Amino acid sequence: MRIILLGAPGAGKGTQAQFIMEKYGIPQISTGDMLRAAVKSGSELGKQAKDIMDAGKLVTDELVIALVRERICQEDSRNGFLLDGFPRTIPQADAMKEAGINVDYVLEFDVPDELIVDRIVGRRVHAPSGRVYHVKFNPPKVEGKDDVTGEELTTRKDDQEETVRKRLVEYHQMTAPLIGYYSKEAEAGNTKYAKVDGTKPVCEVRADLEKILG
Ligand SMILES: Nc1ncnc2c1ncn2[C@@H]1O[C@H](COP(=O)(O)OP(=O)(O)OP(=O)(O)OP(=O)(O)OP(=O)(O)OC[C@H]2O[C@@H](n3cnc4c(N)ncnc43)[C@H](O)[C@@H]2O)[C@@H](O)[C@H]1O
Repeated sequence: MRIILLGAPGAGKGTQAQFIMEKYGIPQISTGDMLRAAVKSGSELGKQAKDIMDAGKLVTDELVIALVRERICQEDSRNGFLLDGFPRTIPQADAMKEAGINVDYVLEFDVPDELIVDRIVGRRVHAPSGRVYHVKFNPPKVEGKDDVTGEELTTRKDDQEETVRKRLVEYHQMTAPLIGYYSKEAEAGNTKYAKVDGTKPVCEVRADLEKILG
């Protein structure tokens, strides 16, 4: 019902987020989507993240805490949710604690650092639809084209390999301690942890998730 997806950038969280959404009918709350949408439409609550997402840095904890707080207040609460990209720092995890939001599962998408850069530099997306591709690991039917609309695919500005390394460094510094954060909470019986082998093909990763959830 209420689960958190953890993992290094490019571990595959967003890909498996689409599957968990359809299989179990819980909404996907992705801070990356909401910010990129707020920037695209110039929405006051998020448009400020433009220059710093393109730089590969993290958004101020307060700005995403409020956007998540506003997004969770929209949905019907027992529909559940599927957090993808949040929490990303210890203060963001403490915000959910203070706000009385307990989770049922934490799913860790473990992937070696040696795959991270290649997964992200090879990523292409269809921005209007959110569809995600990889040149090698999950390619479109036609090169550079979107499978549904035929429009020329795009590469996100922060998917430049240099910005990726800035992101991978910042992930190890600010976001990786959430693995020990929520593993301690699982050991306290406040949630249920689960590590997932993110190196498998997407077919098997989606199978491993099915066995963990239901
Ligand atoms: N909470 C927050 N607090 C502060 N700032 C925030 C924030 N949230 C967002 N931001 C801001 O904006 C940016 C972060 O961007 P964000 O939108 O949060 O991350 P992505 O950029 O969405 O990165 P994940 O880190 O989400 O990658 P992914 O795990 O979803 O895997 P994916 O399926 O795409 O896969 C990677 C590529 O994977 C390929 N692939 C997928 N699965 C496999 C597989 N199984 N085998 C081989 N290749 C695979 C995928 O198809 C694709 O090609 C933040 O860094 C900051 O700038």
